[PDB]
Amino acid sequence: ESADLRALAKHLYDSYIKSFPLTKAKARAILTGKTTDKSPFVIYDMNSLMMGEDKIKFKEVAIRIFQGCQFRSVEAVQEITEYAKSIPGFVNLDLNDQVTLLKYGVHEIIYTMLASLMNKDGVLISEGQGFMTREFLKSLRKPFGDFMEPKFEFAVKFNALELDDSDLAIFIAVIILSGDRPGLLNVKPIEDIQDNLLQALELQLKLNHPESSQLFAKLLQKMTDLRQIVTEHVQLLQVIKKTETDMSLHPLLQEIYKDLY
Amino acid sequence: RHKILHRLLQE
Ligand SMILES: CCCCCCCCCCCCCC(=O)O
Repeated sequence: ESADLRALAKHLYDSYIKSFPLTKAKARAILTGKTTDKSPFVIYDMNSLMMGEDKIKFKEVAIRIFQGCQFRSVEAVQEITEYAKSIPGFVNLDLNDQVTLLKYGVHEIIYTMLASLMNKDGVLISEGQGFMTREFLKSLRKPFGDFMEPKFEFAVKFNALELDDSDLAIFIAVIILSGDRPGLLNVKPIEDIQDNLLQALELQLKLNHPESSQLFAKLLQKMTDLRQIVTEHVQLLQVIKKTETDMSLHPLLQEIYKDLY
Repeated sequence: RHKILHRLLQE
């Protein structure tokens, strides 16, 4: 019934808060000014990047930025993995199915959650203490110029739905429990869990945004946009793996990308 | 295969 679904929402929200250092709540405070904290160091060009090394943590520039984005994704994957293990029934699944779900879902969540840190002008980094501008990321030499821009385009549309952390906690869980990922061994228990999460998400969107009608339906349409940006992103990384040599992909990300789209 | 992913899960 309704009560059980609310309890699911709340367990997931608590778990999200534990797993993810920087929430959409703080990110937005930081971005609108409303936090009393020291503003993030703005990185709008090659020099500001240089001066801002003291505020962030590890050859040419495009490559260095990409490898920084790389370090952070590994930590995202780790955080997302801990979050998944808190989704009731996830750890009882066939371990190979847990791996498949993460493998295909982690990037979809990375983009979803990256939108929390983004506006039309740029993205917060190093847990809110840098802000790297969109123009600066575009201005990178190709193929690194094209890397973040589809994430900004998506974020701009996604952020219009005005979801909060409590909504997002359930949405991310729904994404993880996708019964149609390639190579799953036992679909039914995954779909049983996702059916519950989807009900929990719908109730949540009615309660938390009663003025917003069909936010639930708008949100499901975006799960498909996410797969695109993930596919588009795998291909650009395919290009980068080939056309560049002075840079190794992190092992965890190798595990994730090989035999993926 | 997926040794790290496996490791992160089994933790
Ligand atoms: C992979 C796309 C380009 C690099 C973006 C790295 C984004 C890292 C922050 C994204 C939000 C992570 C979600 C989380 O905190 O688990």
